[PDB]
Amino acid sequence: MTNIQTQLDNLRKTLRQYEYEYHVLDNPSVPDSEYDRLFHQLKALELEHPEFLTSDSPTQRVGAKPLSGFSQIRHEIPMLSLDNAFSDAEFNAFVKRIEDRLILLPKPLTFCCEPKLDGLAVSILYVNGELTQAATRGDGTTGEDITANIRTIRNVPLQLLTDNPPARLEVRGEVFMPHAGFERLNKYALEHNEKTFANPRNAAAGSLRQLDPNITSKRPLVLNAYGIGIAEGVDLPTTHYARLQWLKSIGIPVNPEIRLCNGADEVLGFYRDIQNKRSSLGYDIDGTVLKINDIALQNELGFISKAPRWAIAYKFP
Amino acid sequence: MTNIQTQLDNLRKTLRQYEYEYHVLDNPSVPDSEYDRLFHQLKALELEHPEFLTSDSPTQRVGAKPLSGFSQIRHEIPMLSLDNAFSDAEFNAFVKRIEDRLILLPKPLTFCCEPKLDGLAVSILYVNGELTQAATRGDGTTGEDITANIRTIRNVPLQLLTDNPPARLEVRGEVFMPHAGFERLNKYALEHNEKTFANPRNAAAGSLRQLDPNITSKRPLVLNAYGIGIAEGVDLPTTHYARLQWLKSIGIPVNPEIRLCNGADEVLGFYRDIQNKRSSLGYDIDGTVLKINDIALQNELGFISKAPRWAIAYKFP
Ligand SMILES: Cc1ccc(Cn2cc(C(N)=O)ccc2=O)c(C)c1
Ligand SMILES: Cc1ccc(Cn2cc(C(N)=O)ccc2=O)c(C)c1
Ligand SMILES: Cc1ccc2cc(C(N)=O)cc(O)c2n1
Ligand SMILES: Cc1ccc2cc(C(N)=O)cc(O)c2n1
Repeated sequence: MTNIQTQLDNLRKTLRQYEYEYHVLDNPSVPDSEYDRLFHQLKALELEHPEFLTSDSPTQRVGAKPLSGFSQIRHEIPMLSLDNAFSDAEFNAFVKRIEDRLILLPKPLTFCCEPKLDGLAVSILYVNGELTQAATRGDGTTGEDITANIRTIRNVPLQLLTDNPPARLEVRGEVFMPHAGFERLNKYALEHNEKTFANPRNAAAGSLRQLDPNITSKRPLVLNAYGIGIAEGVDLPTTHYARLQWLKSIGIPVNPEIRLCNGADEVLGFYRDIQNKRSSLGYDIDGTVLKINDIALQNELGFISKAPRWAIAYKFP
Repeated sequence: MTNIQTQLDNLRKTLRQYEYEYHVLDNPSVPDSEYDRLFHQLKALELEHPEFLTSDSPTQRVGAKPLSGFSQIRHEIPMLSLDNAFSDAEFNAFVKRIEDRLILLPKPLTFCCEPKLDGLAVSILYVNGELTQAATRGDGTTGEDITANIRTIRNVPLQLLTDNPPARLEVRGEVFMPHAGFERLNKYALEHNEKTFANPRNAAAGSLRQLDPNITSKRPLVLNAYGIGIAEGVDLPTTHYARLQWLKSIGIPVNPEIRLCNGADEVLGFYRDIQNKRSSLGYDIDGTVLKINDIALQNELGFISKAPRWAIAYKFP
């Protein structure tokens, strides 16, 4: 035991807890000036005692050397994409088909509803609570290694807030750029004879394709997790909403507008509410993502790949 | 000009025309004994004058040397798979969703209906009317090279019956084994202390995985084309049924039970008719494949990959 090691462990625990409050809860217990006091005190002490430096310390988000290119990662579980609807009647048909296809339809058919973020889908692996790798969705089978870029994201924890993390946990989420950060970036880009971005999605896509993490760190990117891939050494909740509350509870950022609706009429009320809130959110959205809440009914319904919307195989009983 | 070359060109034209009559029309103009008289007369003359041997001659279906393994082929256009339904109401919802999603719905919504063959999906490329390559569907992006095995199939033409073939034409179809051939194969397999097959689909899958084409040729496999991939140097028909009639007209085998139905009620009549014919067809079927006939409405509806049946993105207008 040494005073320095004890000092470094205390600083790291305190900074991680403040980052959770500020980023995931949006309720910081201390001023930003206090968070920075502790942060650069930790950065100073680590440099004075390099033997006690850890790769997952709050001060190690930026890889000091750029990459040459991105490697290819084949996902163990395929990253899915969503099918779409453009009207209340088309949504009501998607529901009616599910009611007919399900063996047993529950009294209230519960849906977990959320705004559809206009971002980029990513997969982030935590091995024993430590961020080891991150990849883009790509084609759903193969993506690109973006580990160094994802580590730079301020609301992405380098380690999970839990004393008993899963052996392996893969978080799937959207990386986007809020309106305020996009406006700063363009003001800076135009007043430095640099490339301006048409919209925040192009700004987010361009930031994640940077080979130098030092640039990526100066791009105000944000993550909101929507789902889990690999999950080993854990009993995941049996409803989709409970899984998102569980990710939130172990340090993962999730969207605050997520609600549970019973049946198509309540789901349509959510779509209308989110449509009227569009101008006030502070980030871009394309619509609403509506899922069946019960995980057993999801497993029963399954997935499609790669099938036309103009053909169906009516199978014999 | 030589008499032998003229003799070989006449034999090849006559045999190809008889194969079309026997396999695609099911109306041979001559007895099987007559077809064989000309076939082994051609085989004899080619061996006596090896300089006039062609790789696409009716006598060159079997590669005399086995393969070591199968190479991988990435399809230029992705090979799709079908979504499914299990009831009249689930089928009626799939239709109702299309009616809501289409910008303009025509007076009769016409469907091209056919029995769902219990076979294996293959892609076959014809370059200037000559069979050059063939592959399995695989995952829809990558498949395996099965050229040597597909050439052995009696109803698969080695050259298209047309004086003006497309520059490149890719035929997509099902390879299956009819009941009569499956019964012979098992009688032979059991009376030779060899492996018997549980059903004709496993018999068909096992035949196409043979590295030696000499074995594959003794397996009574059959093709029925369901669609086109690549098509260069041709104006394809604007309805799906007309494309299948066009493939039939240039020497490609297609299923004889294909019909056009207007609306869901006529389509349900087709499903019931095919369900009652199941015991009489002479090959195995899983249900019926129902497609939108108009190719412009297909292009408008598009395809999905890889999306869950339990989620939908309701997009904003
Ligand atoms: C100088 C400085 C420090 C920190 C922040 C924002 N912030 C605040 C906290 C906090 N209050 O617990 C935690 C993490 C974090 O990133 C800004 C904008 C500027
Ligand atoms: C000996 C022999 C020859 C041919 C056939 C079958 N068949 C017949 C014709 C034909 N009639 O025009 C064309 C091709 C073909 O494969 C069998 C079963 C037996
Ligand atoms: C399964 C899946 C895939 C992509 C998604 C993307 C979003 C999104 N763009 O917000 C939300 C979801 O719930 C998603 N869910
Ligand atoms: C697009 C596509 C893909 C696979 C198919 C398979 C079959 C079949 N198994 O008969 C029929 C079709 O019309 C198909 N159509």
